[PDB]
Amino acid sequence: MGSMERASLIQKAKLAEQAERYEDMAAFMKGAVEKGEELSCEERNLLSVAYKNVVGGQRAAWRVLSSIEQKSNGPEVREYREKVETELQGVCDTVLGLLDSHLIKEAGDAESRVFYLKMKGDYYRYLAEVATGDDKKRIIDSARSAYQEAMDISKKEMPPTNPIRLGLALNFSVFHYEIANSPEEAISLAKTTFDEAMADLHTLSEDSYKDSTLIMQLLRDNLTLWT
Amino acid sequence: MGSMERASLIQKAKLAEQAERYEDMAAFMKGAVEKGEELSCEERNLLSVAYKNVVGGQRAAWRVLSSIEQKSNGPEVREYREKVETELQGVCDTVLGLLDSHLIKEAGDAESRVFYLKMKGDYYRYLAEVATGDDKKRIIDSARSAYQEAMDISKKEMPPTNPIRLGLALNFSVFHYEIANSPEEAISLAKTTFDEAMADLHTLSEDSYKDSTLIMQLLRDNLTLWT
Amino acid sequence: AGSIPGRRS
Amino acid sequence: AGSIPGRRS
Ligand SMILES: *Cc1ccc(S(=O)(=O)N2CCc3ccccc32)cc1
Ligand SMILES: *Cc1ccc(S(=O)(=O)N2CCc3ccccc32)cc1
Ligand SMILES: [Cl-]
Ligand SMILES: [Cl-]
Ligand SMILES: [Cl-]
Ligand SMILES: [Cl-]
Ligand SMILES: [Mg+2]
Ligand SMILES: [Mg+2]
Repeated sequence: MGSMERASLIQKAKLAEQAERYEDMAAFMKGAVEKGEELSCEERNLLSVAYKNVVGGQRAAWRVLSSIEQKSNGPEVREYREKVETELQGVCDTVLGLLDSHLIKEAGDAESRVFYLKMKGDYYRYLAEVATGDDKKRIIDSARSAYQEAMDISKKEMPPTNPIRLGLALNFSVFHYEIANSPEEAISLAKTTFDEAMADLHTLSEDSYKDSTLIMQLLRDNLTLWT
Repeated sequence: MGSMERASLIQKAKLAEQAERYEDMAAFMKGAVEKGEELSCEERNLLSVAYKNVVGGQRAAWRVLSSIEQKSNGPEVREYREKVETELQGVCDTVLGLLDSHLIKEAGDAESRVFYLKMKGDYYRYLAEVATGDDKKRIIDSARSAYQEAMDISKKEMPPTNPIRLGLALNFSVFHYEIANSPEEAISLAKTTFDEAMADLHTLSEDSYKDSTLIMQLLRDNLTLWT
Repeated sequence: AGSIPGRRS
Repeated sequence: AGSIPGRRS
């Protein structure tokens, strides 16, 4: 994408989303990041939407194949699960590489830095979902460390209803439950997040209230599933 | 896919369908066709499902982009519509190339030959949906010719309830309505197909009845939309 | 309108 | 269970 203007890549990412062409969307956003400039709030959301949808489809396919493989236990199911797994790892490595070169280091405002560290935690979490080898513990710890740094900044710099702070807590709680084998930590985090957001809703406008309550409902949905 | 066994490609195509990885499915089936052997009924359905789903997604994206472009009338929307269009044309050309080298020429049984000629008509129809240049009339006529040869064989060799004969008539009727600007021909074909199938249902087992009536309902749904 | 689907569903 | 979606929908 080196020969395409930044603004054209952003415009085409928006078109790709409307056309449900998420692989294209992600490629356009990778090209935009590689222009080297910081991303605005809207552009950060395009980057996240694109890769979350690409890896989300890979994760769903990996889970279908992993289920078939486990029931089976010729080489074909394992080979094909491995192929999908390698592709998934490649996309996660690409996102992590964009964050490391150089989105995080240039992000000084709390909103941008938390957003990118939340992404970093998420893509290490997706790597941890498929990990089995000598580095699996280190992948889990890399997710934990990114989420923890994001949490520390969010608690110092953002109100408890801020949607990025809430989504971060939601995802870190999923990490605790599904990756770290820490269901109590997951439940505690989701509960305290929900309750502290509830107590700050009175400060919000109607549109901000809608955003915060939407994520609070996701927290509540998980708590209902986990308890 | 040249180094993978035929049977492994077929197995992986089935897995790819279960995982909703239709691009992979199509690649595995292209590799299976390129082994050079004829395809069984089940394998023909894997080939068709794979490419129908890939091109179906490209068509839906092209229609979203074409709508945006028409409302707009910078270069980006047209450029991106053109990119999706070229990809779509490439997939259609690939399918047509498999049919021409050498699926159709080796297909002697009416069921296989009709199936492949129906596919040929469909992929020329998809090319016609995006065509505008000096060859557009020739693309439309190529679709027509393939469908017509399939129809002539189906009427001589298959009962009026045969699901391939019915699906062929359904698709050729869509061709008449949406491509050839022949809505009366489309309605006539759908009506006569439906009525002749109805009169042959008494010969069928429960499972064959289910197949034939499912396609008859598609014919009826189009007739309701068109009248 | 609608053409044939790939699978009976 | 569920993580954050990309869009509010
Ligand atoms: C990680 C994260 C959290 C919130 C947002 S957002 O406020 O831009 N937004 C998009 C996704 C979402 C769901 C519910 C409420 C608000 C939002 C972006 C990223
Ligand atoms: C073109 C075509 C028509 C029918 C068939 S099928 O009989 O194998 N089958 C798969 C799709 C479908 C829909 C409704 C009834 C039967 C079938 C394949 C291809
Ligand atoms: Cl494979
Ligand atoms: Cl900065
Ligand atoms: Cl483009
Ligand atoms: Cl033959
Ligand atoms: Mg420039
Ligand atoms: Mg062999």
